[PDB]
Amino acid sequence: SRKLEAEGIFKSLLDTLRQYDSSIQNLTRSRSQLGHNVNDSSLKINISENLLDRDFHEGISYEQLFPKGSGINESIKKSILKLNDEIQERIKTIEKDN
Amino acid sequence: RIISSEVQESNRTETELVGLKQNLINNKLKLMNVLETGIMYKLEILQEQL
Repeated sequence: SRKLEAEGIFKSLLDTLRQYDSSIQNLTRSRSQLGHNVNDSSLKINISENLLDRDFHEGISYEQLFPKGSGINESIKKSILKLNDEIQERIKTIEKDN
Repeated sequence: RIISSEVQESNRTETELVGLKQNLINNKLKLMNVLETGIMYKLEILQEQL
């Protein structure tokens, strides 16, 4: 039961990661249209598509992909929030220019 | 959700503000057209006639 569940959840996770990468690409393109070339690889999250291909005798854990001090909420979410704050500061600057 | 509603939404507002900036720049260029090649040119010809 958990193997079928894990296969389904892994497929859903891969789809969600692709959606996140597409959204990051769109945000980077929009920022570059305004002159701010955002590093696409910096915001993108890298997950091995062959992670589930391992034999189940070997463990898979959150710390393997997101060790302590580098999780999505720990660093990536904070980095994206800082990017949003910088975008708001640039919004204020462009409003001042307007 | 944060991107689409807060980050990318802020970027969309920033793009709209940049478009407004470009529109204001175009309006300014039109004012220099009406001013330099216009109201200063009209001033020059009027002063020449006077």
